[PDB]
Amino acid sequence: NMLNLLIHRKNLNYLHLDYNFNLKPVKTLTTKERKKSRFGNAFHLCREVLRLTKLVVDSHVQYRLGNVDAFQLADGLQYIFAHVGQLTGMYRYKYKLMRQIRMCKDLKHLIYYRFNTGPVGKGPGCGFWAAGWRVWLFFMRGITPLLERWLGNLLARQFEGRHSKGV
Amino acid sequence: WEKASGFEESMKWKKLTNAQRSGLNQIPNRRFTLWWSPTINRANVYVGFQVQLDLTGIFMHGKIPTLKISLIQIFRAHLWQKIHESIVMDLCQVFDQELDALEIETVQKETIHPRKSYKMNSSCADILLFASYKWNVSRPSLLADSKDVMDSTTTQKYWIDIQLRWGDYDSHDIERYARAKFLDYTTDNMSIYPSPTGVLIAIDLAYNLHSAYGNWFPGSKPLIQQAMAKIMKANPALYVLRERIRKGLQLYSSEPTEPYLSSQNYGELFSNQIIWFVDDTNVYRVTIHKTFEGNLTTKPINGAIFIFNPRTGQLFLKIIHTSVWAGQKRLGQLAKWKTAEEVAALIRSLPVEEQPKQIIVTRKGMLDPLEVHLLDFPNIVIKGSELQLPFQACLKVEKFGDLILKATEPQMVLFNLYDDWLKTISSYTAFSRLILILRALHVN
Amino acid sequence: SNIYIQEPPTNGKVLLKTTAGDIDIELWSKEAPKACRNFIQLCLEAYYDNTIFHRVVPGFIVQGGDPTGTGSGGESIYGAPFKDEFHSRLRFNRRGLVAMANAGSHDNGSQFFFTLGRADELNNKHTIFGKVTGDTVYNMLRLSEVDIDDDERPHNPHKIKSCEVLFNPFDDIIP
Amino acid sequence: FGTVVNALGKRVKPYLPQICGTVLWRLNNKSAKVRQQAADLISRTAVVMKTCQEEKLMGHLGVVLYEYLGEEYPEVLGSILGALKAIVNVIGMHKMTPPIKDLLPRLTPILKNRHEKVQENCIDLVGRIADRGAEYVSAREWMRICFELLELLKAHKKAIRRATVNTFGYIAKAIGPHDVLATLLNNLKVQERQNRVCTTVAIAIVAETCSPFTVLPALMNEYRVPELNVQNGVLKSLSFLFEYIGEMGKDYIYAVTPLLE
Amino acid sequence: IRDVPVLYHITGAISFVNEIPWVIEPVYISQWGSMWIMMRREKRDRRHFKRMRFP
Amino acid sequence: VYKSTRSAKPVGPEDMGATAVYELDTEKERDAQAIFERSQKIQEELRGKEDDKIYRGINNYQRKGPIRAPEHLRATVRWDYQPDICKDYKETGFCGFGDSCKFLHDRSDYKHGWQIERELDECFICRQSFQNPVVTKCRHYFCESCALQHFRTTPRCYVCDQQTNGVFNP
Amino acid sequence: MDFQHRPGGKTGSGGVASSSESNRDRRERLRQLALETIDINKDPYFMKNHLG
RNA sequence: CGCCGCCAAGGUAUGUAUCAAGCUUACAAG
Ligand SMILES: O=P(O)(O)O[C@H]1[C@@H](OP(=O)(O)O)[C@@H](OP(=O)(O)O)[C@@H](OP(=O)(O)O)[C@@H](OP(=O)(O)O)[C@H]1OP(=O)(O)O
Ligand SMILES: [Mg+2]
Ligand SMILES: [Zn+2]
Repeated sequence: NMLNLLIHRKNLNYLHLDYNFNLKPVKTLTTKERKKSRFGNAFHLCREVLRLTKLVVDSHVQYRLGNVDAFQLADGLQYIFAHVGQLTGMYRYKYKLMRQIRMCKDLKHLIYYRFNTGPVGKGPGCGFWAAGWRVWLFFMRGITPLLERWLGNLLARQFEGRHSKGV
Repeated sequence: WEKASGFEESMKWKKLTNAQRSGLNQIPNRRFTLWWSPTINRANVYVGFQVQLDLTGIFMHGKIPTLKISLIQIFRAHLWQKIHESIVMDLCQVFDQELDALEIETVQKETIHPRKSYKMNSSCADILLFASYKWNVSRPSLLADSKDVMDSTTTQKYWIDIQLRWGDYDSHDIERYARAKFLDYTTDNMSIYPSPTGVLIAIDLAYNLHSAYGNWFPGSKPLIQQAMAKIMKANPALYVLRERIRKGLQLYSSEPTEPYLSSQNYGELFSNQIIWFVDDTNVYRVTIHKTFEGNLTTKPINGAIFIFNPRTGQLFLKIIHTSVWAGQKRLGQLAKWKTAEEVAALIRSLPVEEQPKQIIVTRKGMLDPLEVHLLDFPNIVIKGSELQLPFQACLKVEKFGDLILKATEPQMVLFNLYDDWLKTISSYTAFSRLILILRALHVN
Repeated sequence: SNIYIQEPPTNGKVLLKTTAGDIDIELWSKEAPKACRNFIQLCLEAYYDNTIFHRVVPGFIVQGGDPTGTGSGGESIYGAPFKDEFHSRLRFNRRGLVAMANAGSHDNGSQFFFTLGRADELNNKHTIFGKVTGDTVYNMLRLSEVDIDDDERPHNPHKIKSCEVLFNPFDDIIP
Repeated sequence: FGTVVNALGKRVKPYLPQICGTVLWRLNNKSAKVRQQAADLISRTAVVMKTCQEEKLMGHLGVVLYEYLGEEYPEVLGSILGALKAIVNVIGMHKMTPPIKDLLPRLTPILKNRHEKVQENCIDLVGRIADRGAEYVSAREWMRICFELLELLKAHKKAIRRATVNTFGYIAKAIGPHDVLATLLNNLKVQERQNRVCTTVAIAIVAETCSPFTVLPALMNEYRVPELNVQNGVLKSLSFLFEYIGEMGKDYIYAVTPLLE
Repeated sequence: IRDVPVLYHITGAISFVNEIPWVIEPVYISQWGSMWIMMRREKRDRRHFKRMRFP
Repeated sequence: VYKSTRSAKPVGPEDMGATAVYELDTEKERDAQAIFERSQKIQEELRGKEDDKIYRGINNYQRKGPIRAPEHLRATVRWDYQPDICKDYKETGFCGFGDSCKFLHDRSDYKHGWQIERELDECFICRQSFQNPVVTKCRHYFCESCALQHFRTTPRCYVCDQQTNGVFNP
Repeated sequence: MDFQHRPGGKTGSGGVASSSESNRDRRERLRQLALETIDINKDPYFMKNHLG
């Protein structure tokens, strides 16, 4: 309800942000409205951290609707924390976090080859999700001030205009 | 490949502003990108975001621009809708044959809804078949089966839906696509299907191949197998797509005439389904001899069961020893039952992916013996066709001739008849060579 | 897959045998409790036997539950009409939905209706309380014959000949 | 081949699948210039398929020849356009499967190809489209090809040059003689004959089709432009005009006598 | 469930959940050891395991 | 009439699709990764054996190939509406970039998908009764005595002043 | 592609004209050249007639 | 002793003249 209010404030109405946080044109935009409607990394990096939290919240709400159980939820959001990048496209707008994508994928191996020690099997079920959760929180630990500042400049330039030949 | 006038002597000596003088020629750069489109656009490297083009169904796994500009000129003039309409009208028009079923009253092409052809998340019924009363339909199975138990809801009307898709080298298996996506729409809740019965037909445009997965009212499956093998063989919209790929790709043949392809059984052998030929003529065979005494009699010496894979050249030669020619009765009349047991034992012995989808026997004496011995394998078609082959002339070549005659056991040997021809020529041409060599040895 | 059922799970089913065939309506008892209590209570009374489907707008709705047959006679088991019970995951996007029929305010009685298609004009105006189990949606598409004679009410409307209760949550007695 | 199938007439019906299969496969062939044999064979046997009750396979190879016209070889594309011309004749224009709404725009950049065979076949086809199918356009499009038919003069074959002036006449009868004529009057200052006498001829064609009094005020006007070529051009166009109209010169002789004096 | 404190704007604009987690570290490490054990015993003894269909 | 199965269990899955499986490619045991795994395994078991020629299959004479899809992930799909078409060569027949232009060079003005979507949502002289409506040469049906009085007025007709030439008929 | 270092061109260009229009513009250009040179020379005997 | 995994701009011009919602205060007032 606020990423959609930026779009309705800028009078776009040919882009559609849907409830799973994608953003899609619907009109083959002509080139005076191709140039007014593109967003930077302050819109898109916030849109994909919200897509990440929308997937985590949808996992817990799938559990508390009661149509998936606790072992299966634990494997669920272990897959979410281990396989972002494949399911959010957040690296695209801020590429330094690709390291942490790899750091999930690296430590996944640590856990996923000690579950499968002994007669346990090479399939899904590794619901030990603390070690990926931690690093995607340590991302947000230092991405709070940066894209808070990026959105500060975005909301300033939207609500008091850009300064042409100031600085 | 391309030959056409890249030298272009004095081209037609035009004026050439600036960017058409010194800029880079995009068109070989994008026909190369079109050419490897299954492996540059494969569906499962990162399996996250994919973007389907409008008016088509191609899905573009990546941000590759040159691939998109290559794959839009060959689906140029609304041609996905055009292939949809062409095949749906061809196989509503193949149901002018109405009374050869139980019956069909009408075949209603439903209202031409645009955007059906590439709406992938939802589907409609495409042509609906009404009936007088009570088609007793089957349970849903592919059209690559044979079993078709056919005991389910006796229903009035029977829809048919047709689906189109595109290649991409990791999902080119539409035996599976038709199954999965039939289930998806028939268990859906946005579906506007008029009956719980009918079939979904999937065809695979790049890598052109077809199947279906619905349930089958009695005289339908062997009808529509031929009825859409003819559509894949010949259809004008699905031919202008073919040649428009060829023209957006700069490929040309280099043969004088059409390479031996017709409505012959030669031609569907090589659709990467495993087909086997089976010769059983020489199971019983008798030597010609004079004894000590002047009398003339017959000796039942050991015979051969030839099983031949035309795509790989593999020749499964089963020996049938002399010593099972004693004790049994009706000796010229029990080989047809003692053959299908051994052939199904061969089916059971081989790996899962190497066993056939279709077996083509010689002159018909084993369709019901193979049907009753293949109870463990429902989905194998047993056919007799008009490519009768002189595998008896294989008993004239000496490496086979001594090995068939001098054996102490049901030995079950393997040979390879395409020696090293597949290094240089195709299965198609090596088969057209082998049947020449065997028929030439046979007649002389 | 990608198909996403997108509506809450049901509880409690009533088979209902009209002259067009057998229709097995399964209820959202938790998501709409008073209306589902009304419907299984009336079906358990055998209130709806010989009741006709007196209004067919083909492609839009087909109404029933009027034992007078004119379009106004409905007597709930609450005495007064009861409240509408909306839900954000129960909307009129498809066929097979079953909903109580209203005349404005919180006025829900016995008179209910099937949908026959998409009915987005009725969102937040009627109480969806059940869907129809598939392979029997075609028996209620038999109910939409173009026979209407008028803006409503065809020649020989289908009557409800029986009404079973295949599963009964929330204990009740008839009258 | 053409004479044989024209003799067999309707008895050639169980051989049209064999022939059309042989031709459609024959039209790939290493690019090895047996593709103008296939396209020429289509142009020769285009006659026998209408009189043998075959329009499905006509609708089948019309759309195929619609996209063999992106060739780089000129002599392949010329026989393609000859075949497509013969199909446009043997079918109606308004009932053909690569319809003229999206066939003529493919032909406007073909028209900038300076090979003589491709030019020749292209404007024969554009002439038949321009008189019999002028409702399949923008009427901007006819204007942006009647600037193409000035460069489609200076073509060393004289059949091109006498077909393009007919196409000016037909374009004019479509869109009116006040836009095509300002084009032909800017063309009169070029320094080149084969390019001014054959636009003078085109002025007489646009005169006599859509009656003079639509060309003759402006053509009378541009004698006042002080250049040698444009003055000899309007006099030569009055020559071809009176030669073409004949007995309608009873009405216009008093209008041009103060010019000729 | 884990109900948790929160801090929301009167306009309903934003809802900050206002708590630092704070676990006792032996009981936390032992709880994760507990479900390492229980979750190995569930992957060993499930007939076939399906994840979530992740959006 | 489709008779119901008459059981109280509801229509669909118990998890309501929360394990939807994406089964649009070749299944797990017949997949090419599994065939590769079979070949790897059987080449590991036969190691001390030296050409015992029992043949075992095609590959096994001595995870790449078509790769397996994640079953548990629906791919997020968009529409790539924006066509790559030279606006010039579409509506003019001439691109200034020649064949170096990065766009298509198409000239077909067929509708887009969204355009199809947003169309998809939407007597007589005396003015009396015909007292012998009777005719002249040229279709003119008049009343009888009224057209006789019309001839007394003017000898030609009323509709287009055509010469009756005395000719008057029923 | 070098989108920076490719030989540029602008959209809607209409292209470089053929030989007839180019050398007609050359003759008009050369006319303006000789007219301004005789204007600078202030020649009083240059006349251009009724036909160029 | 086992690198590697990719978004945006850069092209389909901009500049004028009439015609509503978006957003803006719900005010000073004989
Ligand atoms: O990432 P995915 O391809 O989806 O599969 C990963 C993982 O992949 P990476 O190791 O490339 O990160 C491994 O599978 P492979 O490497 O063999 O493809 C891993 O280790 P194991 O394969 O040894 O288990 C396991 O795969 P598996 O499915 O066998 O558990 C796991 O799978 P998840 O995707 O379920 O984490
Ligand atoms: Mg530039
Ligand atoms: Zn271009």
